[PDB]
Amino acid sequence: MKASRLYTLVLVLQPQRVLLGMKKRGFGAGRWNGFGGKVQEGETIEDGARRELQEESGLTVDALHKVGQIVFEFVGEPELMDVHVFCTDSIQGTPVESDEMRPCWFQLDQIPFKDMWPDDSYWFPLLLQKKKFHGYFKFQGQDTILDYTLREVDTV
Ligand SMILES: Nc1[nH]c(=O)nc2c1ncn2[C@H]1C[C@H](O)[C@@H](COP(=O)(O)OP(=O)(O)OP(=O)(O)O)O1
Ligand code: NA
Ligand code: NA
Ligand code: NA
Repeated sequence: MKASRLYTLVLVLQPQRVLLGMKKRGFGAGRWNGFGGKVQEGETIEDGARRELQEESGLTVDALHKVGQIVFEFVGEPELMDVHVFCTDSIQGTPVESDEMRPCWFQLDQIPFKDMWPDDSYWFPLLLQKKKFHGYFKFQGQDTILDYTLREVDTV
């Protein structure tokens, strides 16, 4: 198999809205995503998720709930991205725009799927139904899925 690198992804999901961040600069600018990044040496995955949420958005949370895991493979990249997906409904501060990321709330009947990673159209709906999931997606570039698997699970 390939080697994998650990990443986190955090969805701030409230009863009627979700907070996403727009990538502001460079290639892939204009895409909305949850918050997250690479797990660092020595921290648990959940603590890495909390850290990235705070570094990227300004928000803190006491805890997160793990809701899924998704492996991404990109043609021409030998390393897989192993993305651990968390939610929370409970926040206590305001999101902050940076030079790299603009946060915005979306109502849950206005989820901006066409401007999100294409895989989100498949797994986001499960997250909204309080389901847990495991997924895998192989991409050619940023837009085209060549192969994928997705399964609801009882335990992540
Ligand atoms: N296909 C996809 N679908 C999705 O919903 N999120 C994806 C995705 N592919 C990547 N991501 C998320 C995972 C993770 O939160 C982020 C990628 O991590 P980054 O490159 O942002 O890591 P870092 O912030 O550690 O890197 P730097 O800021 O460049 O140091 O994008
Ligand atoms: Na980051
Ligand atoms: Na990082
Ligand atoms: Na990031």
